[PDB]
Amino acid sequence: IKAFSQHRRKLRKTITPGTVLIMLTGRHRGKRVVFLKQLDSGLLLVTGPLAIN
Amino acid sequence: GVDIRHNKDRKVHRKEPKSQDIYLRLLVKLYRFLSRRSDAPFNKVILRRLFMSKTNRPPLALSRLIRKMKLPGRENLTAVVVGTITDDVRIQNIPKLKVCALKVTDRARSRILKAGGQIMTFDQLALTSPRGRGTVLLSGPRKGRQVYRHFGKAPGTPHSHTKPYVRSKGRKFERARGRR
Amino acid sequence: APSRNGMILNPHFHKDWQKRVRTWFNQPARKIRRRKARQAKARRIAPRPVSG
Amino acid sequence: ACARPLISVYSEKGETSGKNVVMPAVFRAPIRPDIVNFVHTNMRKNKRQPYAVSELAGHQTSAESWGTGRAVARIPRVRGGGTHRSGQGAFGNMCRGGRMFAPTKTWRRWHRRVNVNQKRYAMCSALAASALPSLVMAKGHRIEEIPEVPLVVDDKVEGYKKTKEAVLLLKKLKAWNDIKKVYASQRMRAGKGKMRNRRRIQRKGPCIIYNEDNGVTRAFRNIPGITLQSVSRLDLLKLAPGGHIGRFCIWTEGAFRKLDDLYGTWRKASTLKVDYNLPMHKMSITDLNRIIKSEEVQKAIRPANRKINRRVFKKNPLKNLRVMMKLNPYAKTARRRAIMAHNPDVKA
Amino acid sequence: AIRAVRLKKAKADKKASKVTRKLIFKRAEAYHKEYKQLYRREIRMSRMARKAGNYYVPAEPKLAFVIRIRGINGVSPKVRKVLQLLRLRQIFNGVFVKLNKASINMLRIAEPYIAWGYPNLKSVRELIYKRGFGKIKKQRIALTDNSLIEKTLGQCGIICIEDLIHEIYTVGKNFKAANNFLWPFKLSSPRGGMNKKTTHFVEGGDAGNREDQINRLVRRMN
Amino acid sequence: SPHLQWMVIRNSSSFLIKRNKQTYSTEPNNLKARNAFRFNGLIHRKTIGIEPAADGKGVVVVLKKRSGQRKPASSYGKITINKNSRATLASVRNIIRKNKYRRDLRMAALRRVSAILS
Amino acid sequence: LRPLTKPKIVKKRTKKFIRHQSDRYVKIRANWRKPRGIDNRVRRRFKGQMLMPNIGYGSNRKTKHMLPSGFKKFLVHNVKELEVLMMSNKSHCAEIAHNVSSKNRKLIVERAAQLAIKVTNPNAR
Amino acid sequence: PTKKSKTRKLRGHVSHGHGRVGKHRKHPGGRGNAGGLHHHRINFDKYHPGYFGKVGMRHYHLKRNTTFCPTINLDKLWTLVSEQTRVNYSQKPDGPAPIIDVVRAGYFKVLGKGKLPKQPVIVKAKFFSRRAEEKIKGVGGACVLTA
RNA sequence: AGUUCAACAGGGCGUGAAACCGUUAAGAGGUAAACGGGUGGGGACCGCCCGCCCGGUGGAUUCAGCCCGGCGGGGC
RNA sequence: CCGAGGUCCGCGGCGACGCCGGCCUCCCACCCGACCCGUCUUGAAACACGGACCAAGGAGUCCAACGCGCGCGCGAGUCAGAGGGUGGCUCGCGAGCCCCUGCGGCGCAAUGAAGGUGAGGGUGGGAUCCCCCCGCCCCGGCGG
RNA sequence: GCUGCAAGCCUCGACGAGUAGGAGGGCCGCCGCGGUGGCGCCGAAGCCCAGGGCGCGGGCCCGGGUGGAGCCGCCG
Ligand SMILES: [Mg+2]
Ligand SMILES: [Mg+2]
Ligand SMILES: [Mg+2]
Ligand SMILES: [Mg+2]
Ligand SMILES: [Mg+2]
Ligand SMILES: [Mg+2]
Ligand SMILES: [Mg+2]
Ligand SMILES: [Mg+2]
Ligand SMILES: [Mg+2]
Ligand SMILES: [Mg+2]
Ligand SMILES: [Mg+2]
Ligand SMILES: [Mg+2]
Ligand SMILES: [Mg+2]
Ligand SMILES: [Mg+2]
Ligand SMILES: [Mg+2]
Ligand SMILES: [Mg+2]
Ligand SMILES: [Mg+2]
Ligand SMILES: [Mg+2]
Ligand SMILES: [Mg+2]
Ligand SMILES: [Mg+2]
Ligand SMILES: [Mg+2]
Ligand SMILES: [Mg+2]
Ligand SMILES: [Mg+2]
Ligand SMILES: [Mg+2]
Ligand SMILES: [Mg+2]
Ligand SMILES: [Mg+2]
Ligand SMILES: [Mg+2]
Ligand SMILES: [Mg+2]
Ligand SMILES: [Mg+2]
Ligand SMILES: [Mg+2]
Ligand SMILES: [Mg+2]
Repeated sequence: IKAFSQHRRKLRKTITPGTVLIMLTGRHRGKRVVFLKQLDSGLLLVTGPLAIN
Repeated sequence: GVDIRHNKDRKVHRKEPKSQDIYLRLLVKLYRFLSRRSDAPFNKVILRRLFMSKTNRPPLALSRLIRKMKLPGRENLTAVVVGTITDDVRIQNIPKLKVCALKVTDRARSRILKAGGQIMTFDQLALTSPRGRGTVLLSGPRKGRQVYRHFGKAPGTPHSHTKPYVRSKGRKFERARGRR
Repeated sequence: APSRNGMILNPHFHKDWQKRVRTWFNQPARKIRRRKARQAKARRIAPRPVSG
Repeated sequence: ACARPLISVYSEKGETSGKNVVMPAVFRAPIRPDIVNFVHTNMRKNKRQPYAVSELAGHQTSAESWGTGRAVARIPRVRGGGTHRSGQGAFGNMCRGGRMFAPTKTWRRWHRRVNVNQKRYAMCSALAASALPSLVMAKGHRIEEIPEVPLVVDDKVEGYKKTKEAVLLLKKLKAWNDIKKVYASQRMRAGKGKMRNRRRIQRKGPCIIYNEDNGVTRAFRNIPGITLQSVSRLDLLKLAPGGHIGRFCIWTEGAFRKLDDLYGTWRKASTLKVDYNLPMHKMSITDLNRIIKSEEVQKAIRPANRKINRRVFKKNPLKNLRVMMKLNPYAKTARRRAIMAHNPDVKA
Repeated sequence: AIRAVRLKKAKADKKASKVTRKLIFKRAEAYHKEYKQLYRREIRMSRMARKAGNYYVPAEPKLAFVIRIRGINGVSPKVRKVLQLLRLRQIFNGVFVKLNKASINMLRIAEPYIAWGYPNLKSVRELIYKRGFGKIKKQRIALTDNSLIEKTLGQCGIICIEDLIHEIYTVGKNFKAANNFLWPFKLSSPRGGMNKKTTHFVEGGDAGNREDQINRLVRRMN
Repeated sequence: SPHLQWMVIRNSSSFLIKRNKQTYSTEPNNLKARNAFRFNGLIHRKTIGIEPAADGKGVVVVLKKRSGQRKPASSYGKITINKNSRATLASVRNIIRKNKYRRDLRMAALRRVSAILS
Repeated sequence: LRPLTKPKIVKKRTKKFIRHQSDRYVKIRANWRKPRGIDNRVRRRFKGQMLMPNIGYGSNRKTKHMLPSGFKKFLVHNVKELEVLMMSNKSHCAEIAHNVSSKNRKLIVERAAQLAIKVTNPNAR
Repeated sequence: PTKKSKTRKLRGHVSHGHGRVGKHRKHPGGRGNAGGLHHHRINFDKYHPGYFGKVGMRHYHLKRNTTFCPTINLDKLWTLVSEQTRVNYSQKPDGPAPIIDVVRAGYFKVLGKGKLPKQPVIVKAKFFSRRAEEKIKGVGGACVLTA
């Protein structure tokens, strides 16, 4: 029953630094973004870049 | 579904005294504690008999109590009976008994005490002998009631010796056809 | 009528017994009545014993 | 039984009078609410009048059933005529204006006789309950300020002749709160009992047991809730109202003294009753805590087991590793040699 | 003092629990290699007979696993009494039966209602591990710890769950107490269905005796 | 004889309230107003009664005296504790714990003092 | 005024157990009556008929008689009956009876606010 | 009363505890002791053998005060006197013996069932059995007759 | 219009249920109507962070330990 | 931590009714299920009977005696039944209290048509209990 | 810490069809009585309700409307 900060973080093999992801939710739906890094909470650090999309 | 019969699931055993007697239910609360934690086989039999009805706790005559005391090895042991100790006018001597019963009749109380005896209640028995050590648990003649003379095969069967239900015992009362 | 072992009963209720049923509701009232009669008789025979 | 303290007598005020009375043994008789409720059920049944319907009710009709052949329902119908009554059901209990089912007859068993020894047994338990502060307060009587629960007053109370003398005594003994409780309860009865001379209902106040009537009954007569009783004739219906024990009883010194001879101690039988004595206790020590916590009983019982054994939820040993090595310690060694078997290590 | 004798005993029972922990370890380790020797021995006996041109008839199986396949309504009174003595009172429950002429003729007389066979070690092992429940005091208690087996079957030398597996797979002098200690295995419905329930296994159904094919039925019901 | 008296008023008493699948006892010396042998306030020789003062300030602690058993006018002693929360709880906790007076009602009395001070 | 604990009250059935054929007659009230007819569809529990209340529908003993607010209802008639809920006010809520007057209903709401006791019908007049 | 009555739990049940096939009707087998020889014969013969027929002589004007003979056994013989009386004469067995007049106590005949304590006693009764007398004679004492 | 606290007490008049009926409001209607289970829509009336301890902070403490004096109470 | 069954020491948009919530119940709609109850009957949805609708009424009672079970009192006794006594100018209270040299009933003796006569432990199983012996002890007990 | 209404509370395991019929429980319901605890012209009983709820259920509580003088809980 460890806290969320102590849970182990999963990450699919298809998500490596530099892959092009497709956001399915939010306001940037379908926008193809660039995956940079996975943060400590498992959430992915995603950039557009801004000057593209 | 499970191939079982639920006919004998309810074990018909009295688990509490049918009576609303305040003093009897305190003895039940006193001996339910001893039956749980004392781990003595005597306190378990007393707990059953504290539940039982009047017919299952028949009177114990003074003479019958004395005979079971005069048996070998019962010198200083106390006579325990969950019920009443009735006096027996047929017996003459009382050998200084030490009884413990729910009730003792006035003459059985006077004759036991006059002989130098000691009458105890089941709260004193639990106080002086919680394990039930040094006791002789006695019961009355349960089959001594009149209803058991009518219990049997049937009055109109061979080798019956069963008492029929007749209004009066006389000459013209069920003695003509089948009794000779 | 007979079900199992039991007495052969003989209730004598084959007449019109409901027409002749005496209830003892005045039993304590006749005790007060008979008591007043002894007291009333006692004053009438004041010196003499009341029992007769 | 042997717990017979020295009860003090109180004067016309709420203070002691210097006199002391030994507690009668009747107040140490076995308290049997089941016996009191049994005798009260049948004793209160003996003062009731018989009620019954008329034997002719519903049978004043010369009704004959029309039989079959008509759409009518084969019930005895009233003879013909030019009235509404003609052609109506007359006898059955389902018919309007007919005879009720099993009409209430006046010769039912209205009165129940109780064994004289059981009447006295219930009275011994009712008096013993009036000497306990718990049973009198739980009864409903406001005695939180009276000087003593068995309340014995001087014999001059029997000589009272005016109500103001009686009301002032009840104020000195602080028993007046039990009478203000009666005033606060005087209300109207719920139901059709008001149509039957039972309109106003109230509560029960302190009962006053006397010995010699020198005017005490007329002095306390006009006070609501007050019940006056001679010590020789104590009614259980008034000393155990509603079948409940714990009636607030204000005793007189003359009545408190004579109470010892009316029922007698266990040592000497009663002198005012032919061949009677108090019931015997089937339990001398009624304090279970004194028995259980005694030295001899504590030496006989095991230590109390206070380890609640929950249900051990079963996990699959074939899927879960730690519950398998808990059952089969060798499984870890067998698993290690089986995991190493999938490693291509070259032997000699 | 009392605290000293209780702490000394607490450390003594803690030390006696480790030697019993090692006892059931080497015992389960010796049981495992016995299963290997018994498996390799039947191969050696079969090989030496074929090399001489003869045949090696293995010992007839001494253990059986009986599964009640038919329901409870409409049972013949003779078959109904036999299923009660096999502790098979509902559908899809399993028991181990020590095979002898007294047992085989009971399995033949209740044949249309059961589907039994010869369980292997994996069947006996997985049934007592996944479906294993003990009868402690007429109660169905899950075999979650070896203390529950040692408390009841400790007199028979069965103190661990591998002792219960070894005493049943290789039936021993204490098979009756060990098998009766195990509550009837409440098996699930056969995943994948059955061929047909009202027919014998030889004629295309499932009832009767399937020699070693009962293991296929166990993997699908357990 | 409390165990004897409990069997008499466990189901029949003027202070007992039975409704809504619940039961409550309204005797003045009941801490939790609970119908139980442990909490009944007129049955034992040692009862702890805790009520608010005549004014809305303080807590009057009622203790059943040893000699006032059959004398209701001189059966209880009134102890008015009009202090802060910690001081009032400390006074009642020492009356129960350090006098060994009805120790089974220690926390039940502390929760009642803490209740009538709000 | 929150309760001590507010668990998830799971109810096995929220519909009433309406009496069989109570829709076809006004004389047949919706109050449940066990059908005892020899050919009754509901008694024989045929498929698609009215359900019969059995003990299987019993609610969890931890949440029985528990109001949606988590409290347990207790009827009161005066401020004396209100002070019995002083202790255990995190599990039982008071409910002023219907037959009380508006004058006495104001005193109970005032006293319950002091004792931190919840009233289900505070403003009822 | 009617609160604990069985009819209170039969409300709603049609046949009221008397069956649908065989209803509860008005005397389906006769009234009273009907058919005691024809269709209730098995019940009468099984539970009341001897119910039918005559046995013995008839006594027209039988007066129970003529055959009044209350009996008492020897085990309850000393109950007619006080316990102190039986003990006082036990220490004086050399001739002073108590007299137990059984007639004035309400009995006529003395039967010798129980054992008698080893004390001489003079028993006055209207009748004595053979064994009652010899037990009184054997224990010491006489059996005085009275009318 | 008027009397009455009230005509939701107007004369077979206290309360005024059900069946039945008029009207209004709302919706629906080719498988007689109703009914069980599941859900959907609509409608009518409703409904809706604190406690303990501790750390500092800045204002008030008929201010605390302890002592003294008086009183009360407690025990296998 | 693959260990005596769950926690987050993770979080988002809306929160004063406009755009939030109301299981069930009201209306409506759809899918699945679904023949009218009662009754007798082997078998009822029956082309078997009763029932147009609604309200109110409407059917296991009381008495006697018996049986068994249970509660209670006392106990080889038990019940006081008719009656009597009396808190005395009698409410509640036609209750309750009290004593009847306890009449009598039913028990304490049966058996015979009657005249009549009239009742002295053993073995086996057995709750419980008693004693002895050997270990252990937390001195109270536990084990054999 | 909580309970200990011991007729209470807690733990574990298995089980659950039913006419005729039997038994048990009922803080189901109705009328009156002895007790006890109340309620009411600031509005009881009864009646009505597309309001809020409780109980497996029998039924119950609350709110609103109407009504106008009595009524209810608990132990028997
Ligand atoms: Mg018959
Ligand atoms: Mg016609
Ligand atoms: Mg009429
Ligand atoms: Mg009414
Ligand atoms: Mg079949
Ligand atoms: Mg077939
Ligand atoms: Mg519901
Ligand atoms: Mg309807
Ligand atoms: Mg049928
Ligand atoms: Mg039925
Ligand atoms: Mg019929
Ligand atoms: Mg019947
Ligand atoms: Mg027939
Ligand atoms: Mg008949
Ligand atoms: Mg009006
Ligand atoms: Mg009007
Ligand atoms: Mg009108
Ligand atoms: Mg309309
Ligand atoms: Mg329209
Ligand atoms: Mg609703
Ligand atoms: Mg029919
Ligand atoms: Mg036919
Ligand atoms: Mg047809
Ligand atoms: Mg017709
Ligand atoms: Mg009706
Ligand atoms: Mg019979
Ligand atoms: Mg007699
Ligand atoms: Mg006679
Ligand atoms: Mg069933
Ligand atoms: Mg009536
Ligand atoms: Mg409606």
